Amino acid sequence: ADDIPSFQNPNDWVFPWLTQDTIQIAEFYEVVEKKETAFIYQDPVTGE
Amino acid sequence: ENRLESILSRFDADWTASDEARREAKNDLFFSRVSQWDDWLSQYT
Amino acid sequence: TTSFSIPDVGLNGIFATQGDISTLSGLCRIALWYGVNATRPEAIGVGLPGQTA
Amino acid sequence: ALNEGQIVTLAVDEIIETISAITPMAQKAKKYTPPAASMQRSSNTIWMPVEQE
Amino acid sequence: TLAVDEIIETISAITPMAQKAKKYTPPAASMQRSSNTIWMPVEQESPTQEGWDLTDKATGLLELNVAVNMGEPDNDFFQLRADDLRDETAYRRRIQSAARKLANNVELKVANMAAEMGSLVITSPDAIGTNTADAWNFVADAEEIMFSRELNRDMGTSYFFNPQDYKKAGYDLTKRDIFGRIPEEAYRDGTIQRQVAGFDDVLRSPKLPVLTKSTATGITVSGAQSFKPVAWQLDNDGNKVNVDNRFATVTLSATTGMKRGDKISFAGVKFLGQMAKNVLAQDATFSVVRVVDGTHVEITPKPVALDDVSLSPEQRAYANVNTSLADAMAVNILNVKDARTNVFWADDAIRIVSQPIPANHELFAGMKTTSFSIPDVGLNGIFATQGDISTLSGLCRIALWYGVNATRPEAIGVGLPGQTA
Repeated sequence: ADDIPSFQNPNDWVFPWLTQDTIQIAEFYEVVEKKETAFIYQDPVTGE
Repeated sequence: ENRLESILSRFDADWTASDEARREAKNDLFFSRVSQWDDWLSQYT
Repeated sequence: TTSFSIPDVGLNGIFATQGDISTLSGLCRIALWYGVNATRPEAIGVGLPGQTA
Repeated sequence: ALNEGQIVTLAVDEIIETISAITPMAQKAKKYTPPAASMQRSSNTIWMPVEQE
Repeated sequence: TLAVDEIIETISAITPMAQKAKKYTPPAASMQRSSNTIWMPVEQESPTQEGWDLTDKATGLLELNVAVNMGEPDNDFFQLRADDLRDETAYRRRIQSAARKLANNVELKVANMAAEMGSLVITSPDAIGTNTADAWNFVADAEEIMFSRELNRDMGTSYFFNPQDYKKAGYDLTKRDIFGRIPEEAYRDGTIQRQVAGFDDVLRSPKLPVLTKSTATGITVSGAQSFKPVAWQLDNDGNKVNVDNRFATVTLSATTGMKRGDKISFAGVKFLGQMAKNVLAQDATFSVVRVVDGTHVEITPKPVALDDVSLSPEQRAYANVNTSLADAMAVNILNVKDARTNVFWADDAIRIVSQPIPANHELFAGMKTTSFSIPDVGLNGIFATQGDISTLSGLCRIALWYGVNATRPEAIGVGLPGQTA
């Protein structure tokens, strides 16, 4: 928490407003599609 | 090569691509919610 | 024109290009408009070491 | 030997980075952004009040 | 008065040579850096010795190369004005006239390059209607010289007549007092045949250039000169720079009256068999490519001599002339009269290097650029338009970038009839 983060501020300086917040951070989601290993077990009850 | 470099390159591409639509949308939200008079150069002269 | 983002500092500029058909050339211009203003000079300070007469 | 063949010149596109700068001062300075076309080249000044004594 | 948009069509051209020549489009990214020139190797020739004890006699290797580069764009810049009603109907047809003009210009460049760099020369002492089957003899001479030199003709061969000599050949065919199938075709139409005397395509090309007579006389080689095959040489900085194989600079007594495209032949040198190195009975013929200085010229088939003793064996492997230049031999001129040329070649000797003009980039924003196909010939250029700051006007530019290269001047030929006087 000591290192205050900064990012591209998405808001604009609204002149008639006393106070605007100054802490910004970003959450970057990315999706990767790949072929991963899958195991075909045998069910001790029935089926696989 | 830096992971941050790649992330920020993608973010900069998207940010500069969706610029005018975002600013028009922000203008519409302000016009509809705060004030219909965004005449800020005047209003002070 | 289109927007142009700047690294490190959180500023946005403008990126414009133009094409000339006579000479088959192109101009590219990146412009950045900002102002660094010190609203409290009494709060800004300066340290000067080794100030011997 | 004397393989007096055909000579070319190669250019590889693995650049050699040489410059690496930092901007702590501009990162620490607070960035304010007026909306869209708030102020033009002619009039861009702004007057802000000072806390009353 | 009533203008009536009923176009009186007036011209109609054709571009056989340009539509027949091979086309090459090297990678643009590499050709930007390589100064718009690229190098291509040449088929290797091997020296040969016979004996049992060959110690200290092991030859090296040597592979020659040729350089192909490009010229300057050929544009059709013109200005379009709305509010005219005469620049409204004229523009639609100006675009088409521009396309036809560019195709014609490409064909003209191809024909001129072939005619002024064709090393093989077939000269005749009179016109074509002088004797019977004289046009056949004219074509068969070219075929015979190609066969004797043993030049690569797998891709094909082609002979282009001008209209005058094509008509003379047809007249010769019809005068025969016998009508089979060939005389009846040459009667009903002007065609002689699609294949004559072994060539795979015998056409007539209206834009064949005329090779003007040469007023060069009394010229001799100035000093003995030995030309050696090579693939590169050291520059002033110690770097190795490649060497073009299709040129040789000779020092003459006086190069007055010569010009680009003069056909010459030194007295005493003869063609070889290339592969077998057997001496032909024909005089070796060369073509003047450049008149540099006042006592030097640049002939296209480098005269590597067979009997040269300064040639290392792998260099002597490329010999195409029986004897070098002997410091006083007369250089005879083969084009003694003005004559429109008939041009024969192997189909893989002329190429048309092409490049794009990337005006669709983000840099050229504000001007609208599309592709533009040049008809007949297989070439693609740009068509760009951009309006003016005001006044409801515009500008149009149709551009095309190419370069006509003759990679095998020894395989390109020229036919000069009526070379008397």
